[PDB]
Amino acid sequence: GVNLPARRVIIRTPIFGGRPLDILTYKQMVGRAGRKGVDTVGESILICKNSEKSKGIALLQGSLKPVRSCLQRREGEEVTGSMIRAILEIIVGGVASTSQDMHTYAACTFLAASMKVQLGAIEACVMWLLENEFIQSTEAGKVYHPTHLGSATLSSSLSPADTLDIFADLQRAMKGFVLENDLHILYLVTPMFEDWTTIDWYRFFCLWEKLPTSMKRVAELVGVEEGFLARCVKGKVVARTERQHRQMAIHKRFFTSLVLLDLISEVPLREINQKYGCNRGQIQSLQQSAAVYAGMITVFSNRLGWHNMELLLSQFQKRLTFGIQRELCDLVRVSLLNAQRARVLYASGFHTVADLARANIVEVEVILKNAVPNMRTIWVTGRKGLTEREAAALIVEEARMILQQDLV
Amino acid sequence: GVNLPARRVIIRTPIFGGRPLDILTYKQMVGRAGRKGVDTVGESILICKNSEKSKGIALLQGSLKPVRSCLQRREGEEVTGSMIRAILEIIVGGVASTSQDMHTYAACTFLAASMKVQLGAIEACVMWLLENEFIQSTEAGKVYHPTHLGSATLSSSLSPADTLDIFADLQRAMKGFVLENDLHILYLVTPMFEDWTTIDWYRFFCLWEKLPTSMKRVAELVGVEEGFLARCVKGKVVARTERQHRQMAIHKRFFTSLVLLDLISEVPLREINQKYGCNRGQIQSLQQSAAVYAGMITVFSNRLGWHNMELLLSQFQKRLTFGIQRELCDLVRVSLLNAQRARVLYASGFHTVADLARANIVEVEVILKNAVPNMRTIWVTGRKGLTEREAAALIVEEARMILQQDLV
Repeated sequence: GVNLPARRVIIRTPIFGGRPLDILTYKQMVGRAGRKGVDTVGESILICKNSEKSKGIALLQGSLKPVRSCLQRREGEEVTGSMIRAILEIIVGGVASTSQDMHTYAACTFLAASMKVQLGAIEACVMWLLENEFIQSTEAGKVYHPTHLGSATLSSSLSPADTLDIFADLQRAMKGFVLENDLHILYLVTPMFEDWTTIDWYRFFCLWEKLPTSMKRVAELVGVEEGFLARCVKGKVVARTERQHRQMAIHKRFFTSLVLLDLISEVPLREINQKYGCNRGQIQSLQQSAAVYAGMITVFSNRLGWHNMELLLSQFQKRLTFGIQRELCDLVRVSLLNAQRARVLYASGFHTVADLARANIVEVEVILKNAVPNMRTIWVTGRKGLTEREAAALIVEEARMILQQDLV
Repeated sequence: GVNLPARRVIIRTPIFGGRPLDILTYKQMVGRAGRKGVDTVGESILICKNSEKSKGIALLQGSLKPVRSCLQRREGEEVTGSMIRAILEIIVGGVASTSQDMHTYAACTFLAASMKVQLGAIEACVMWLLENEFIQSTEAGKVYHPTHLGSATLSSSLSPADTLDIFADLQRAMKGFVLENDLHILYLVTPMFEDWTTIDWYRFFCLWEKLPTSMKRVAELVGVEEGFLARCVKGKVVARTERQHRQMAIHKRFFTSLVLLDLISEVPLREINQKYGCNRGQIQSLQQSAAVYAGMITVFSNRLGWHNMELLLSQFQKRLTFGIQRELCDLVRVSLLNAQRARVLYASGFHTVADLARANIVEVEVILKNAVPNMRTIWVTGRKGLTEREAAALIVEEARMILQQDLV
């Protein structure tokens, strides 16, 4: 993640996560030994048990694997999502219009450069995009053009195998959308689960009893079922079939949307932790991936022309990223303001960036000095810590500059 | 309406609409005789049959009735909508806090000045509000405060008696809103019928067959009934009871929303006339009253805090006023552009007002000169007719001024 120099790098065991340590990770770990321009030498100690020792020596003497890219379809695969995405991007973008061009493109891949089957993989990917009509075939050979369902995947950056599920889910929402709360909007922008946390199903079912009626109404629409939650409480649930994989994913996705609903209502991370069991960094790493996904789904609906969906969803990318009520969404345009600092300026009465740009800097200082509880009390992710006087002056001047940029 | 002077005002019959002419109307008619500074005398001829001569004399010699206002509750009335609004509008505004103030306010009323029963009429209106939680009561006498439902009825200028149906309809929509098209929104912003036209029920039922499935899914939600339309086709239908009055109103309101949906999608008035039977001026007078009502429902939902409703509804006031697609809503900010002129500039490629301010005036001239089909070809409601060269120059300079005003 970050370059930190250290003199002594200790690795407590050659085994990580129940696996032997990856040589790439080990060389990244050990490569941080030695404080540049301060140490005479760097030191690393792999602490190793007598039973581990053969693995430990393998880490010291081993060297990185050659690169081999995902465009190789494995045994029993006729297509790969990276290749499908590749063929989509060139057809829908229009830079490869014909099968003669698609072979000419594929010869530029690192797969071709590594081989220097692929001519079959191209055709199999074309066939998948065609049968679902991400692309359409016209007679010249064949000339392939996108549909609206194709062009939307390229603009959204959504994976097209997921796009069939996203597309049908959004249509089924529009057939009957619960505007009564933001939970139905949230559910559609929740990511696929990807094990962002270990769900405590006995907590989740005991929340489901308390869950507001207008949120259980969403749950029945999206497909949650309280008998299956009780079956998760009763014991281990396993999915053998793609039907069962989809059935289970809905409940994990709904639990995620409840965490986000607390997150976009400024519920403190300590209270979310106590209520759902999540760690702070799990909630924040969920928050980033949901905010990214909320962007994709907006552009996807806009390209299709679901104008009433893009109105609702567009607010949520910013609103998820900071995790704020609807009113703070203006203030946060000042990058010095997080949800905490925006709420204290909003609480005082600086409801909008234009009013904040008018503000007397001494008043912003006194608001921050009082509301937050020298010594660089405030942290700004692009800076070292700031004093109240310095942060307030930079806030006002940044708000004015935003007006200057917005008017220009 | 607009003052037109004429030398002879001829009135073809003393009977209008099957009724004797109103003396206020007759004196408004005859008062237009005589072209100021041109005629020596004005003339009016009431043409009258031998059977009507007694009515003719009654109009000719009659004089206007004394004015008498609606705050007099009739026999069998506990309260009047005007008095309920009056008593609300002072309580929710805080200008009359207690019953001592409400009797003091009533003494300022033209009702009191005309009488110079009402002290009971105030209490009956207070009681109707209180029981519905438009307002709430506290121990001092009593001190009355508005609820959110009362403050919404004030701010939106809606009537209090209709608000209970608007409120419960909007709630029932939010329990399950069809975003699949703009019709479910249009059903909520369309006014009550008020005899804006006479429905051709055999025509309407033949449309109800063709009606798109996503527009019949709305219809089942709002409460339209395929059997009741057939019952209107079968023969005359009447309502003896309020439960029957609203049942008929739902179908009249749905028919109105279909006319608006065609208008909202720029279907020409001649094609709407052929399709629905409306006159041009019936659509345009519906259009203006639907654009007023769309504003009220936005403010009502905003005050209650139905933020997801106010997002959807707010666009429709401008769309209804002009009868435009979503993309023209920016261009239309130029008051010289109607839906027709906005469509020809949007077709040429001036999608947004900033590009219209950049446009070369000679290019806008050539676009108007070509796209519309000297002699003041173009009509501007605030002006006499304009030449292509003059209208185009005024459009570009108005677009620039709109930027100057928006930046300032």
